[PDB]
Amino acid sequence: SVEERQSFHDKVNDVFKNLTGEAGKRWARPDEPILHTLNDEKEEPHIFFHNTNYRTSRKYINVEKTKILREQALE
Amino acid sequence: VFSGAFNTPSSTTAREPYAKTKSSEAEYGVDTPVPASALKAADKHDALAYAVANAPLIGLAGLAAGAQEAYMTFERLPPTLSRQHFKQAQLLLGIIGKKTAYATLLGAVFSFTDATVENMRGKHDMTSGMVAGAVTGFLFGMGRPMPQPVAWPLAFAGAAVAADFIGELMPKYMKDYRIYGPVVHRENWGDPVPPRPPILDTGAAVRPSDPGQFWRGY
Amino acid sequence: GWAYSGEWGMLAGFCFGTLKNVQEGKAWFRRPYIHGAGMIAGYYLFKAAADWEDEALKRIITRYERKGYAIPEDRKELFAANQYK
Amino acid sequence: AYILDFLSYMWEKNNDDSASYKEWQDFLDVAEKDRRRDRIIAWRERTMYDDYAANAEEPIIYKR
Amino acid sequence: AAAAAMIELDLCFGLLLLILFGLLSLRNGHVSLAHIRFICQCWLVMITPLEVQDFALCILTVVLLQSFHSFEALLFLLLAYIGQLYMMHSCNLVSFYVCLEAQTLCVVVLCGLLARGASTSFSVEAALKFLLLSAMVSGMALFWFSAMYQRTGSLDMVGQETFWILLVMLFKLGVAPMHMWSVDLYGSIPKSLLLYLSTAPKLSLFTFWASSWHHDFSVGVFILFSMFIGSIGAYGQPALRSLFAYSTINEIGLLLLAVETAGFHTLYQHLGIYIITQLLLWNLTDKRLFALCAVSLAGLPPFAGFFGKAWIFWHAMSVQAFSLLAAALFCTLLSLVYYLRVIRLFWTAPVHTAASFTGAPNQTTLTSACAVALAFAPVMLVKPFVI
Amino acid sequence: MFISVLLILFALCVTLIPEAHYHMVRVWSFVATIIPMWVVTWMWWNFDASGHGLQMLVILGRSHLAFGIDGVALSLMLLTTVLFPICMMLLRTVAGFMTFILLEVLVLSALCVLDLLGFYILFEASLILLFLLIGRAPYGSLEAAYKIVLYTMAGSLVLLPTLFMIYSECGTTNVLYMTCAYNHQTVLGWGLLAVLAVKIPLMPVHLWLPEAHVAAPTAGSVLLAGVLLKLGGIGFLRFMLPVVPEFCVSVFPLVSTLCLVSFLFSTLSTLRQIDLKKIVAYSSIAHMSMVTLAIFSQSEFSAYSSSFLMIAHGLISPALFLIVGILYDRAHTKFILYFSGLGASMPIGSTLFFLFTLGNLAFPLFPNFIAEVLCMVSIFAVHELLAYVFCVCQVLGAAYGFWAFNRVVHGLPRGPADVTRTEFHTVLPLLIGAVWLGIKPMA
Amino acid sequence: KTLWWEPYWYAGFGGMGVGVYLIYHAKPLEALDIKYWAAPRAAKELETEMRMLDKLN
Ligand SMILES: CCCCCCCCCCCCCCCCCC(=O)O[C@@H](COC(=O)CCCCCCCCCCCCCCC)COP(=O)(O)OCC[N+](C)(C)C
Repeated sequence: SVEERQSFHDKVNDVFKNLTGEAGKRWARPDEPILHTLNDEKEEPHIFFHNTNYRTSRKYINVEKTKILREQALE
Repeated sequence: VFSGAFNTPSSTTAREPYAKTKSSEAEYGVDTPVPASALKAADKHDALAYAVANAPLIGLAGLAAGAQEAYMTFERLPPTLSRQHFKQAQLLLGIIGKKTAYATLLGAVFSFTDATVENMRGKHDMTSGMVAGAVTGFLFGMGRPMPQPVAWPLAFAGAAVAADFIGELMPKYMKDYRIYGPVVHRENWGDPVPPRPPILDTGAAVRPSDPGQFWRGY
Repeated sequence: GWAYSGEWGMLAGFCFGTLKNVQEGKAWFRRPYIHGAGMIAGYYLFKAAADWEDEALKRIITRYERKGYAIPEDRKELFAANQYK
Repeated sequence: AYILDFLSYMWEKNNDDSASYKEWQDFLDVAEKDRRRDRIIAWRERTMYDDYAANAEEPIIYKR
Repeated sequence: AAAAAMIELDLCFGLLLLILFGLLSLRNGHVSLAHIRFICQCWLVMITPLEVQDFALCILTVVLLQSFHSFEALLFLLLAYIGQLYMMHSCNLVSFYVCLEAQTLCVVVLCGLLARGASTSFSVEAALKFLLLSAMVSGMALFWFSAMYQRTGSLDMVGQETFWILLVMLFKLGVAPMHMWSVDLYGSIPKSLLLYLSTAPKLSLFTFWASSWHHDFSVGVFILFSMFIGSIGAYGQPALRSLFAYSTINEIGLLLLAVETAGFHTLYQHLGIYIITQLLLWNLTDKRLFALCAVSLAGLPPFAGFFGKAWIFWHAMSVQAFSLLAAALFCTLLSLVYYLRVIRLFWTAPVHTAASFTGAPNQTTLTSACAVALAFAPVMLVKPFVI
Repeated sequence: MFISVLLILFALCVTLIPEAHYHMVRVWSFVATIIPMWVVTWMWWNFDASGHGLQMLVILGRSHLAFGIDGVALSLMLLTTVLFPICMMLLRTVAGFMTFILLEVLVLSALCVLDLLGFYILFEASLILLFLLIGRAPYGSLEAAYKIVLYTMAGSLVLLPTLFMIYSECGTTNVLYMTCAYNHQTVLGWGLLAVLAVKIPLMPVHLWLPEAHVAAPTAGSVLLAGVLLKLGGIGFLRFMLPVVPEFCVSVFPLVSTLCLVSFLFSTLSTLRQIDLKKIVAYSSIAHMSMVTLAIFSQSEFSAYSSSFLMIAHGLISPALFLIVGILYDRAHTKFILYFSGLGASMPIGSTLFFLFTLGNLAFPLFPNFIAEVLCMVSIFAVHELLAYVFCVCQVLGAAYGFWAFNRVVHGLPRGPADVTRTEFHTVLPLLIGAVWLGIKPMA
Repeated sequence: KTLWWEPYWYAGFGGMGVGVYLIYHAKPLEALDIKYWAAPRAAKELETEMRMLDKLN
């Protein structure tokens, strides 16, 4: 319903407001994505930017995996 | 947000269609009624009655242009010609009547060709307007040197295409457009619900295409 | 209203004095008392405009709530505020 | 080559990742407040001032 | 009890004292009347109520009086201001008719009085044509008011007869195709009355429209006529007075687009920016600032004319008035060409500004330099300000 | 932000210097563009490449005008801050200095804005400056100035109601919330295509460029070619692709055929040109068509390759304009029939002309080679034939490039003497940038 | 005689060139390029994926 979507949006806004992280961790290189059952993840902007950062991380890691394996295969 | 690897909004889509957004506590439109002449003029099932309903308006444009040209010709008349009142009346009425009849002819040809192609193809789309424009512009462009028998069908077809895109297709595409209340398909963002659509005292050329766009009146 | 409206008004007064000199064929620094009076008037004019910003927001929220549009308390602070943004 | 190592240390000392996150959150909050205010304002009715039915709730005193 | 009407008694007493003071000053052979002008400005402030539009008109007329020098011209402008102020408070067609007719008579007499040199007969000719064209529009207003009064039995402004009253109002704004009286006036009448005619009556009539007018019709064909005719006419006319007359017709077409789609906030913002530009335009002595008027009347982005056009475009797109908006955008693209002609004429040219010899050295540099700071108003215009 | 206010106020103090101090006026206006180059280099130092996509954010309340840095904006800002002091070395009057200073303020603020209405306000506020720069009275052309201003105004006027349509639809023009709301993408997509297909020269709305880029002075040509065309590309990458992606998929056959015919027909037209500046001016249309198709492919690393081609073009084509400007300044013509044997009379200038000719034809050890290879990787991944069209037509670019070089450089030696120290140092930063970005661009 | 632009040209473009050199050669590697952030994280994932692929065979 609309009320449940609104309460979920309020919870997400409260969580991302009071968020912090230290000790060698970059925010916007998150360890895990945020799992959701939302129709169109862009309904919640904080979740959309978080999963965008996670997806960027995975694309660059897969490029690096390709380079390591190419060096091994050349050897 | 912005990376050189990809564009995340190009692959982040809804998996299901959405429900209709509630925009106000009252969901009935308020508007002034359309006159019956324009209601009858919209009907295309009788091609002849469509042309009869629409052509006098297009003849009004030729009447206005002919009255302009007739006054501008009358002002330049020397006194030896202007005092002959029967000859003056037949000259000026000839100019006005030729312009009015030519405009009415072009309008009737356009409306009849439009409704004929409409009824022949069994569906309403932009092809009937393009064909009617090509026919009317070829009627206007006949007998003239040659950029013109191609240029005038193109101009009348372009007028038909602009008419469809601006007056019909874009209002149909934006029927669910809301400027007030909750953002459509983003009701979780929490924008408040007003008791009614906004009351606007607009002119008769600006009327709500959907009952929820605004309430028109005073 | 806007926090930096008085400084904007002072820059407006300086440009006013410079233009009044340039129109009459004088160099930009001539008659600095004209610059000072222009700066004072620009400061108070743009502070009055910034006050009208808050006044207009207050009028909009008051009229909208009297008509029946109930605004939640998380959004009423966007309007009923002398915000010095 | 020690200058390069010390400049690397200077970069790491000056960068503050939590301050970057707070900058991002404040940007989003300011933009969201602007959007919310503008969306509420856009319920903008318009009739003449003498329309006593569209302006039935205003406290208006007339001298006539 | 008449205690609620002291401002009216004050108006009448002030006029009675001002005529006698002007008579006593002229019996001394005073060739200047700055004291009379200051008393006129004080009287203007003392009779104006505490509304935004009333004080906008009051401050505008106080600024305008610095370009007028004779006693009779000051009296005619005060009695035109009475009509301009009280038309904003008119709730009938009786007071509407009287205020409009007082304004027309004052304008006609001022056009006759202030002309000088070889342009005297041209100004008198254009004033006569304006009076004759105004008489028949006044007759149309009276005739259809009599029709409405007979049909309804009251003074309510409802029904089919309001269409002709609307046409009367469109005549008073110089809306094409009833525009040629203003085109005739721009070519001959001096610059101070042209400055007066482009600012104050438009404000007065649009405030009456905002305050007490409803009609069940449209003004869209007059929007199309005004925008296309004004743009093409200003593109085609080499005289600068005709250029500015046709560009004024284009601007009143944009203001009518703002009226037609409701949303009077964009109307008021664009009208205020236009009035400040007019105050700059007709008091220019340095011709380099003529280019600032050009870039701010073409709607170029950082200056205030862009903002005044762009809220009109925004509200038109909000209520989906697509065809009138497309015509407005085409005419905006056309208007840039002749505003660039203005910039070519007066910016890419050597600078010459003659000094004063008989005193009064460049006497309106204060107002023109103050109005050029419409490059600093855009910071306040972007906010929700005019609503 | 405080730094930007200080840089603007320092730059605007050129007007207050009395004109009789010539040396001071020259030094002040040159330093006023040197300082932003240092500041943008420092911004590159401050950037965290493993951090967020948007860094160094600032938003100015409820006035729109919000700013942020990503990679494309940062590379383009670095290129603009390189190009503006070279323009300062090619001007001689305070009017020119002030026009280019105002242009630098507007370009730098437009490159990193995050608001669509802010982008509209900041970009086409430069229109009247471009009109006065191109239609200057004794040696410009008013026809060219009218063409560029009217085409840009036409596109911007198509965009403006659609901008306001999405603003009424969601409540903001901020790109971070415009990308997360539901909007009518066909209308706004057509408005954005209308502006950015005029800014990038895409046929049929491309006829302003051959007139304007030739009628401009050498500094104006350097700015217009190297900078102002790329505002359409950054418009695509920053505003249109994130906010209307459904439109960006559905318009792909139309944008694709526009890019293909622009590339082919503009390359065919370049062969029949007889003016050296018109030869250099046409060649930019085909490169921008390759940029636009690589942006619209969205396939492998499309933003990266397209930005790299924008940088490679912005380095190579201003240098060709500089060499043509030297020839025009010291021979008073731009006509090919008046030039022959320039190798014997200007050996250094002809060597620079040959190197930048090879760079413009995307030969290796120039950044254009890497750029065109990666752009064709991005195009190939959608379909092989869309890459084949650009691959097989490489003889047509080399034909005009080598024909122009061989006609003006070899033969009977006639023409001006070799370059001065000042002309060599106008050319030199572009050459160093090309050698670096074509040999070791990344680490 | 030194031309008027020469000290300022050499200071500006030389300080840009030295600054670009120091960006490439003195920034931390993770701060210079994200491929240095992901190169060690890809290697451990590849270590725990090679033996998965060994067991699948
Ligand atoms: C879309 C990505 C941006 C790439 C654009 C192409 C740049 C052209 C040249 C390629 C150089 C590659 C440099 C790689 C290392 C430098 C730092 C870096 O990582 O790049 C920055 C930006 O790089 C730049 O700004 C490069 C500047 C290039 C401009 C050079 C031209 C100007 C010089 C002119 C000549 C000067 C000579 C003067 C000497 C006399 C960020 O890009 P990404 O790594 O994709 O960002 C990561 C994304 N995320 C945060 C979301 C995880």
